Amino acid sequence: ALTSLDMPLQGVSLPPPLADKVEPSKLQITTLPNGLKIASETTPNPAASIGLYVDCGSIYEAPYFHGATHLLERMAFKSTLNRTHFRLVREIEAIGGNTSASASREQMSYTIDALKTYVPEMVEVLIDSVRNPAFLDWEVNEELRKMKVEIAELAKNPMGFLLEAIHSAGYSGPLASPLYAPESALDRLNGELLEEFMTENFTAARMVLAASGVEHEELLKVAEPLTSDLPNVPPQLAPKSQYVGGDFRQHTGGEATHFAVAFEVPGWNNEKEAVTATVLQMLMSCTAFTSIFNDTGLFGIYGCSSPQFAAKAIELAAKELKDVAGGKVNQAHLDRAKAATKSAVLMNLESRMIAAEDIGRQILTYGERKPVDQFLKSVDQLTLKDIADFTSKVISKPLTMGSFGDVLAVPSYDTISSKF
Amino acid sequence: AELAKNPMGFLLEAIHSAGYSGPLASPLYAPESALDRLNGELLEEFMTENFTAARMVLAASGVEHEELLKVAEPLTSDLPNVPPQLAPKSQYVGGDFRQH
Amino acid sequence: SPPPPHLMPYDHAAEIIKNKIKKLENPDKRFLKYASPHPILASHNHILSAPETRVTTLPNGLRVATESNLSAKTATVGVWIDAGSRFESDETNGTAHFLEHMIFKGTDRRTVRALEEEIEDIGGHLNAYTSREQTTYYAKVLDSNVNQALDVLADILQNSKFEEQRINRERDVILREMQEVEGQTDEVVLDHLHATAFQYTPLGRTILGPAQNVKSITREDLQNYIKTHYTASRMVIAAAGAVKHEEVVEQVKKLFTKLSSDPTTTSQLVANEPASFTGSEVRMIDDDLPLAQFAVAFEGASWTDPDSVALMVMQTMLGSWNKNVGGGKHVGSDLTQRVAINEIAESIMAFNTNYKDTGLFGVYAVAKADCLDDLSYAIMYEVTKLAYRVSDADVTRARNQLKSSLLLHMDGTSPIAEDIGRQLLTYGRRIPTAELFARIDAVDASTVKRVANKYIYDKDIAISAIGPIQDLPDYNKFRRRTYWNRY
Amino acid sequence: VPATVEAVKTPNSKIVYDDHNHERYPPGDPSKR
Amino acid sequence: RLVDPRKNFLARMHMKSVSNRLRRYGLRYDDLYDPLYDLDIKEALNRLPREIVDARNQRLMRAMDLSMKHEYLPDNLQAVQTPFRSYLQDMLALVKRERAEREALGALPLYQRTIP
Amino acid sequence: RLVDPRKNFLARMHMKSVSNRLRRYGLRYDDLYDPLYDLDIKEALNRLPREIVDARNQRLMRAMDLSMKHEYLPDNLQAVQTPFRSYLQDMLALVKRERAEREALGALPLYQRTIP
Amino acid sequence: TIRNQRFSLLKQPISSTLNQHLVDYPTPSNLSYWWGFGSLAGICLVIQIVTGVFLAMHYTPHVDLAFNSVEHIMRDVEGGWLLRYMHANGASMFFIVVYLHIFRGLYYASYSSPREFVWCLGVVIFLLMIVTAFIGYVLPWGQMSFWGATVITSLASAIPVVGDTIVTWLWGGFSVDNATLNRFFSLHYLLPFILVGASLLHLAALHQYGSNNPLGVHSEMDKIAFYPYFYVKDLVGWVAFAIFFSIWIFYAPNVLGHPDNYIPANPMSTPPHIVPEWYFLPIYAILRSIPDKAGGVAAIALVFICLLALPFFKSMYVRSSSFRPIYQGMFWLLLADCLLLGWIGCQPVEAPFVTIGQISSLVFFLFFAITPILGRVGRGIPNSYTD
Ligand SMILES: COC1=C(OC)C(=O)C(C/C=C(\C)CC/C=C(/C)CC/C=C(\C)CC/C=C(\C)CC/C=C(\C)CC/C=C(\C)CCC=C(C)C)=C(C)C1=O
Ligand code: HEM
Ligand code: HEM
Ligand SMILES: COC1=C(OC)C(=O)C(C/C=C(\C)CC/C=C(/C)CC/C=C(\C)CC/C=C(\C)CCC=C(C)C)=C(C)C1=O
Ligand SMILES: [Zn+2]
Repeated sequence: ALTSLDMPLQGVSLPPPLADKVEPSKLQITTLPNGLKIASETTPNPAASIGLYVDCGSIYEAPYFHGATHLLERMAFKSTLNRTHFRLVREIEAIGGNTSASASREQMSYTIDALKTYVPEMVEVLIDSVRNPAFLDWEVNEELRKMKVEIAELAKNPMGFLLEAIHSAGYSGPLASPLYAPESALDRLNGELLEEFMTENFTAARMVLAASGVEHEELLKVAEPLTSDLPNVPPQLAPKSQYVGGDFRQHTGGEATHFAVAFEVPGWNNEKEAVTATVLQMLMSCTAFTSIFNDTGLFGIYGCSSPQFAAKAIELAAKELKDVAGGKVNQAHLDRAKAATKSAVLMNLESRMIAAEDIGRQILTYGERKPVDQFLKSVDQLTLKDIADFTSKVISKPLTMGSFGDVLAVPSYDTISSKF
Repeated sequence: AELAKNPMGFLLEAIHSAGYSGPLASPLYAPESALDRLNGELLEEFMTENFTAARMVLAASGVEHEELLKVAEPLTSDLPNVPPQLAPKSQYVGGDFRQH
Repeated sequence: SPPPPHLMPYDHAAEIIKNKIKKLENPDKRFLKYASPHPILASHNHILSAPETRVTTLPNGLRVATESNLSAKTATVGVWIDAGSRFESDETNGTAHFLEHMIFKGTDRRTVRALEEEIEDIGGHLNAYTSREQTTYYAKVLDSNVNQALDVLADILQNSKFEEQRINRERDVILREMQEVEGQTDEVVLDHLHATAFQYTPLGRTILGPAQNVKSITREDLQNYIKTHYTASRMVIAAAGAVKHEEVVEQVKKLFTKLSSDPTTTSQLVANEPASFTGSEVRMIDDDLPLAQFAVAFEGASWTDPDSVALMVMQTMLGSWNKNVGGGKHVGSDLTQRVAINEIAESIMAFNTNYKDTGLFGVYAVAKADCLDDLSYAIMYEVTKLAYRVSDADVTRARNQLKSSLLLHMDGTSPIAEDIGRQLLTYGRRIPTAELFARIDAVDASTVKRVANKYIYDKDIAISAIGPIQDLPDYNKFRRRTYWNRY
Repeated sequence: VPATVEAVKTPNSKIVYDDHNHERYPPGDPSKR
Repeated sequence: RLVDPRKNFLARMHMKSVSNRLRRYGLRYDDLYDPLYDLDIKEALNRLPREIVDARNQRLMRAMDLSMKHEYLPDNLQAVQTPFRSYLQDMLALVKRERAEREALGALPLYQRTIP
Repeated sequence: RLVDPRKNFLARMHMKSVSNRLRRYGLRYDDLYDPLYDLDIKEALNRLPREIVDARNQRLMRAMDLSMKHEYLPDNLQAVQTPFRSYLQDMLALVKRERAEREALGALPLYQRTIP
Repeated sequence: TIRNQRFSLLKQPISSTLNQHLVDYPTPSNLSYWWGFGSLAGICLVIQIVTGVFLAMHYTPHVDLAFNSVEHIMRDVEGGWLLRYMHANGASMFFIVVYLHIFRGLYYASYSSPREFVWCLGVVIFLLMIVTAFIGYVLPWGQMSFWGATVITSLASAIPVVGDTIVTWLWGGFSVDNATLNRFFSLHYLLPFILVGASLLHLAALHQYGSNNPLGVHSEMDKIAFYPYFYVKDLVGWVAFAIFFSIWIFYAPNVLGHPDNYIPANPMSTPPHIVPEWYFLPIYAILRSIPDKAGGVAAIALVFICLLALPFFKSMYVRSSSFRPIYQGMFWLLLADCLLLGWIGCQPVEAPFVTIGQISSLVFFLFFAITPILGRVGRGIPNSYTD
């Protein structure tokens, strides 16, 4: 009203405070007869987050579907068979919501974030968008027109360019199918090519409806009539990839050689030995990266040097992996990486958006949310013996190398693979 | 830019680069970023260093030697003597070239 | 006989598109029963319950404020100080930014290494941020390590060594960054905007400061700055997460025993050095830049001015957008719609900055050179429209969006701690969500028009532009577009 | 360092305008609109 | 309905007269809709597939050549003409429905006619 | 020649008067040569290094700003001016020689002025 | 940008050509008040059209009624004296602002490349202005109207073969009479609309390159929009001209003319002092100095040949007189000579005025003879004056 902001406004009804100690709520999960998993968890935070996670990605493209998953991300929350794109945007804006979509190599996600009082609106708009996309041609061609520009604006970021680069160079099969498709599969992508990809891949047994901040009762009341009629289809085996090692080279000039050396680490399906990869990542634009999947992962280290100093940086990095594999790590350094690892997983976990992602992430990967507690145990149980042998076993396997920029002074794959 | 419309020539260079490490791996068609430096001052400094009388032959098929020398001699004797240098060594290795 | 409808390729293709149009004329009403595109002003305070923000004032004037969440595993603890570059002088400009650097560079009890090995052993994080009017040092740590983090914060704010060899090294780092990392062109536009809008005031000075000051900063200067400004009545200790108020208060009264006791408020320094807005512009023309970037600002409202809430609602009405946003052609913001439909900007953003006695309300835009003329028209047209025609739907939707954004951004111990610290410095209290929601709901269409007529109509503006900006209209064109002569 | 480069890199709140034709009013004075 | 030929015999003759006139030039009734007449039309035309528009553009060029030459389609070509085979009306209705939805919600128009 | 300053004192007065008028604006004499005056100056100006042309444009903007303001340069700035340091005459004479060679050998001009 | 929606109304096709050519046209920021007489000339043209149209609603083009109808305007028409004085003195105002317009161009070499067509269109406009003003001065049918027309329509007789034939076809008979006055009135109504069209071509031809500036340099780096900077600069001149015009209209309405035109035309008697309007005096003094009828007409033509040939003389590359001190003084001597020629024109033919007119006509033509050689000498200035 009229008073200054330092003075309380008279006549405001104040809700009673929440207790300083609030017992966390259990994750209720319900599986439908068609195999669709609905999982929710109640929180005292007024903000709600509802996501839909699909077991689908770039590994289901090859061949004659290259680029479908990146287009599908960009065609999210567009026109559906029941409401135009204009009305959809106006419905989300009217409740102060926000929508996001993400396409990885193995997972697709669709999330809406709004106040808890708008759960029926969020669920209805979310399910309609993923279940009944119209894929109108003028909307596809606009997203296709936008997709051209982002791919062009990708070699401005050598971190991302190289991380995509070493995935296709190191794996053979589906995991080598690029997430960013080249500008030749884009002149073939159409609305009807997207509808065939989605009708065959977006099945109820490959979906998870995960919500953070809702009651499981009414969330079932709204979601069941919109999802119960999905056909029950048998689960198909995931398309298998094989790590083989490889080399990426590309001379684009410049005076900043970018580099990535990478190795193979076990995937999420291997309990432990995937924790060690994150602790190893913390033990180490130059950094150490990690890209893990269900059954195989990739651990590597970046680097940025000069045109003529692009011979010793690689051996420099190749010396640090040898040192860790040789046992040249002190307990003070190991304990710092352990504490850094345990704190990071606990610090990202207070974000309501991430905790909802983690619910959908895990119920797709495993089928249940595994408590962070056993993860923390597997962290503090690590010894210098485990770190040294994990690296020794990791770096004795075939090597993956990536290089962008001036590559004239970078040596061969054999002249670098022999270092390990 | 039109190099990519002749796959034989594109692949021939792309394996010269990938099959050698030293001087022979230097592209015969420089990348665009390597062109935004080249200028007349660079061209003169390169040409003055490498174009030497001990490195040039004037071959003339279809002329008498007397009249070729009569014209050519007063135009090339001016060139000074330069103790000959050795062509740099090049190393063949393996390699792969891939542009998806 | 004529060919059947599916024989010629163009006849068959027309049949395919016609059939697909037919399937859009019959929506399934299962999916059309809850969501509506008409914005409704809702009132749900039952979901607004939050843990109590307990505040305690110590006899020395220090304030400790906590919002406890004992189920959480992490906590954020830190110090917010009512101090910044505004309260410096023309000879001490840059001492606050220098002090931020040196704050983690040695103590009697701990050296530079010993401090950072200890932060790493617990897996914590130390962050220091300084602005024109606020300075903050806070720690992100686990529940079991709050007392250690408070011990560290008190140690670095009361016993710092400021060794002159460290100063000279840090002097070289600061001199480097002042002249080698200036490509952050967005913050450069706002830095020039503050300098021209608040010219000849303490608020127009940059946080980083001149090189002449930086290369003359000594041990004493950092010590005098702490003595005069880091006083107990000007600092707040805020903690959020797994923290107990009584435990934290007792740690504070044990550890913060060496603060300055100067009883000078920030209201007195501001009144002694008021900040005032001058209509002006600075144009940094460089055709070698690919993109133009400009910001256009009006003098806005201070923190405690009740019209500040209306300026937040008006800022949401203008909204923000960039090329990657998908539905920009359909949002409620008419400015975003004009930009998105006609492709006249790479990005556009409305900002509302507040200070103790003034503020800035305006729009920052990135565009190509050939889009500047049309873009400048749309920006000025949509801003000026707020004084003439405000629909009830557009103000109801901006109120709903603002209420949602202010509460969806409070996810994590960190955003809650900085909220507690910032609000205690600006309002003298943490405003309950129920009250802020009530002040937002008060901003109706008549309120927006009244506030817009006070701040926008026929008012002077400040312009800060960089890049290929020859096509940008001059000051008189922007000045004229603040009123409509057809009314 | 060139004059334009330094001016772009260092915002200056003590701006001095040309005063041969027009003298400014003191800063912090309400507008003559 | 008075406009329906199955019921009104005058509407039957109206359809027959119009159909005979279109057939003479090879034109469809939708070919008489011009993008310049209305912005809703040119928005609908842009949304149609390339093959539809190419055939429409070719039928328009063929008719203009006939009109210039003061001649009609040969009778063996007139027999295979489809004057009322539609390709534009369904799209035009959708485009107009979306414009009415924008207006009802106070949104800005997606496209505007220039002031001549 | 009578236009030689070292030989004729009247030409010395002329050069002194020209230099003084140019110095008040910070202009060089070569800055008075306009590309729009003839296509030779434009060709000569296109052949000069960018930094030289950039400096000439800046002096022109500075001179225009002074002339609009009814001002002159400060005496300190006037003291460092070099009004007769040339950057264009040698290039222009080279352009004219190539143009005259093309004409003598029967070739077409490389450029021409648009008929106003 | 994609112009899906409507932006500023000025950019819409209904007003894009006015926006681009009048409102947003880039103009050198250093234009002086000397660059505001082009618009004044356009305003003077408009005033002459508007007052002339309403004066023609009361004027009779007959030798038996012309003089009395002008007296009926001054006396009986409500507001008639002002229409007549705004038109009679507006013609003098038209020539003052155009003469200053012309001399602005000579001082700054505005005729030089790339604006030779602009100067050539201006010279044609000047010829139309003289014809329009002269035949209008005959409409009142006073003593100077009749005897002024008798001379100029006789300028054709200098042609040997068909000279007499052109004079009588011009007259419509064997003497200046009603057929001459009736045809002068029709041409006096039509020529100002041609004058409007020529000024539109003149303005269009200039906008192909933009205006020259006092410094005579390339001005693309410091251009601004015509509205509102040179709109308010021109408006100051418009208000000052309105004050200047009002002083002539309301306080000295007849000092710019001669009393002899208030006597009805008498073909028998002849005024002892027959002179044109003051703005034709410099041409009239050039004609009088040559003691040969054919030579005098040749010299008048040579004036317009010299003006038309000025832009095409090979010249030096510097434009402004601010950097050409010899051409500067050469210009100030021409202006004193042009003022001298006008004064000599009003003087009768007798010593010493005959010799002074002959030297003054020589000095006028010497300007256009010495201008080209100065460029040929001046092209070597940069080589000679080195650093
Ligand atoms: C003492 O004595 C003197 C005076 O007395 C007091 C003076 O006052 C003056 C001053 C006078 C002047 C400077 C004016 C003289 C200059 C000119 C150009 C005269 C102005 C010109 C005329 C009067 C001639 C008018 C022209 C015509 C009638 C041309 C007619 C032709 C027309 C309209 C069209 C031609 C037709 C066709 C081609 C047929 C097809 C046409 C179609 C439209 C289809 C002098 C010198 C003088 O010594
Ligand atoms: C009715 C008569 C005339 C009208 C309405 C007119 C109008 C104009 C206008 C509006 C301009 C542009 C603005 C300005 O520079 O003032 C202009 C420029 C010019 N005019 Fe005129 N003019 C007339 C007569 C003449 C004459 C008689 C001449 C020459 C014999 C002439 C030569 C020029 C030149 C050279 C320019 C360009 C000046 C420059 O760029 O500096 N004009 N005229
Ligand atoms: C189409 C527009 C014009 C019309 C209809 C027109 C008409 C007339 C008429 C009817 C008269 C006689 C009334 C009088 O004695 O004042 C006249 C006189 C005159 N007009 Fe015009 N005129 C026009 C434009 C011009 C222009 C452009 C000029 C200047 C070049 C001009 C110069 C004169 C002069 C000098 C007189 C004689 C004034 C006098 O001595 O009384 N007129 N005009
Ligand atoms: C940057 O460039 C420009 C200038 O140079 C620096 C100018 O000086 C001016 C101002 C001067 C002008 C427009 C001179 C007037 C124009 C002409 C052609 C001279 C004579 C014009 C007459 C008599 C107008 C009669 C025409 C009419 C009435 C046409 C019908 C239209 C209507 C009734 C609305 C303008 C606008 C300009 O942009
Ligand atoms: Zn810093």
